[PDB]
Amino acid sequence: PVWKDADTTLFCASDAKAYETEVHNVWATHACVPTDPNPQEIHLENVTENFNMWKNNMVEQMHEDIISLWDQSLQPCVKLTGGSVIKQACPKISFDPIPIHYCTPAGYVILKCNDKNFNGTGPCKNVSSVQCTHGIKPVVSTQLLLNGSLAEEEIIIRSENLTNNAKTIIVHLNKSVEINCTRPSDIRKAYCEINGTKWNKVLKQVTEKLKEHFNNKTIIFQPPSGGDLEITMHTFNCRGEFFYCNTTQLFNNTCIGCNGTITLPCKIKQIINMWQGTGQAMYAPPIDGKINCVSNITGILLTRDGGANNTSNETFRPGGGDMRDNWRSELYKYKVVQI
Ligand SMILES: CCCNC(=O)N1CCC[C@H](C(=O)Nc2ccc(Cl)c(F)c2)C1
Ligand SMILES: *[C@@H]1O[C@H](CO)[C@@H](O)[C@H](O)[C@H]1NC(C)=O
Ligand SMILES: *[C@@H]1O[C@H](CO)[C@@H](O)[C@H](O)[C@H]1NC(C)=O
Ligand SMILES: *[C@@H]1O[C@H](CO)[C@@H](O)[C@H](O)[C@H]1NC(C)=O
Ligand SMILES: *[C@@H]1O[C@H](CO)[C@@H](O)[C@H](O)[C@H]1NC(C)=O
Ligand SMILES: *[C@@H]1O[C@H](CO)[C@@H](O)[C@H](O)[C@H]1NC(C)=O
Ligand SMILES: *[C@@H]1O[C@H](CO)[C@@H](O)[C@H](O)[C@H]1NC(C)=O
Ligand SMILES: *[C@@H]1O[C@H](CO)[C@@H](O)[C@H](O)[C@H]1NC(C)=O
Ligand SMILES: *[C@@H]1O[C@H](CO)[C@@H](O)[C@H](O)[C@H]1NC(C)=O
Ligand SMILES: *[C@@H]1O[C@H](CO)[C@@H](O)[C@H](O)[C@H]1NC(C)=O
Ligand SMILES: *[C@@H]1O[C@H](CO)[C@@H](O)[C@H](O)[C@H]1NC(C)=O
Repeated sequence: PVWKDADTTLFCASDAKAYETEVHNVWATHACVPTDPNPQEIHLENVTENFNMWKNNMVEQMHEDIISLWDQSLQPCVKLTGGSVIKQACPKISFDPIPIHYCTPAGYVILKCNDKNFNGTGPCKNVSSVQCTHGIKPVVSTQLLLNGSLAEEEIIIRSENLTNNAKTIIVHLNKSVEINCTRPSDIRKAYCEINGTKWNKVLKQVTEKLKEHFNNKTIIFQPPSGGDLEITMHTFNCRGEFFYCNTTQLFNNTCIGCNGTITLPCKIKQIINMWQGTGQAMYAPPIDGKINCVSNITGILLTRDGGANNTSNETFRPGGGDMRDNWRSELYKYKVVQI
């Protein structure tokens, strides 16, 4: 009387502090339950279970959770939706994401793949059962995945279908690389500092892996080929402020004096295209003084050029935009089943 694949409405849990005014804490205080006081992950002896991170309903559930979070929390000076414009108060908020656990209701469990080099689709030989996922931070980003978990063995390439150039590629790193972004005390001009030595080593490793998957062809990195600034720039939110950073220096191939510190030029933007697809939002100027965030680059989103089937190269560019891949990068090893 065991299990079968099934979709069901999950709930969430967290260590949200009831006394906090930080928006993730407020949201999870009234929309999640407390973290499981006694989590028990149970190994399944001699069991093989197949997974598919690209067809996982948990992704869509988390995505709508994060949309609701942002709709309740952020307050634009003016919002631009369709034919109208709605205008309100826009005070500065406290923004800092917290881990969110996802849990099944009665008669359901989460299966978890524990095979170290599991690429996201296919069988898994080391499977356990949990009641909740681990705490996942809902980090909204582009090009680079930040503050995520790490691949435990080798760098892993995740894709629905590597031969289709339209699908997104998720590179899951086995080594954090720090990105340290500050706006010092133009108020909107800022920058991000990255270790050149470490980054170029990791990028070399990503090229060796991509070569493994693409019949030993020459791997070339290129910047995005136009589009809105949210895709052409590494875009993220640091303590309420929307950073747009130029990553051209990260995706040149020459260091694939390139063992110093790379300094990426950034700008804090007040007017953004919402990742919700819902249009345009206008915020207030940034807080006075030093605005600083130190983050772990743990993943990379990549889109591969088409039309090079008859060439000796494959060229890749930082991608993103549809946030669901961000959640996929952390939900890949989980799946709901009905008991
Ligand atoms: C393949 C997916 C294509 N994507 C899109 O067409 N769009 C619409 C316009 C830009 C949108 C966006 O990423 N906005 C954004 C906002 C704040 C932060 Cl912090 C951030 F990281 C991102 C996403
Ligand atoms: C299976 O996963 C467990 C838990 O993550 C870990 O000890 C190891 O990777 C595997 N153990 C065995 C006995 O296969
Ligand atoms: C960054 O990565 C290190 C290990 O690579 C980890 O100990 C640290 O907690 C990470 N930072 C964040 C904010 O997750
Ligand atoms: C990370 O993965 C690469 C293979 O993708 C491997 O060569 C390297 O040794 C790994 N590093 C660590 C610290 O495990
Ligand atoms: C993951 O494994 C399956 C076969 O076991 C395959 O369909 C898929 O291409 C693999 N992923 C990668 C990145 O090779
Ligand atoms: C992958 O994509 C290519 C071209 O986009 C398509 O011809 C092929 O059938 C796809 N493979 C799978 C397994 O869906
Ligand atoms: C980040 O950079 C700023 C200035 O560039 C520096 O003051 C700060 O100590 C750095 N943080 C870390 C963790 O290295
Ligand atoms: C870069 O990382 C190396 C470790 O490989 C470290 O020794 C070095 O100090 C770092 N450089 C900078 C500028 O952070
Ligand atoms: C890639 O090259 C290595 C040696 O560099 C070779 O052993 C392997 O067969 C090649 N693989 C492909 C898919 O071309
Ligand atoms: C990023 O910087 C390069 C020069 O380093 C510049 O040519 C390019 O136009 C910049 N990207 C954008 C979107 O402005
Ligand atoms: C990543 O985590 C660190 C430590 O919790 C935090 O200071 C930083 O702002 C986070 N980065 C993002 C992009 O949220």
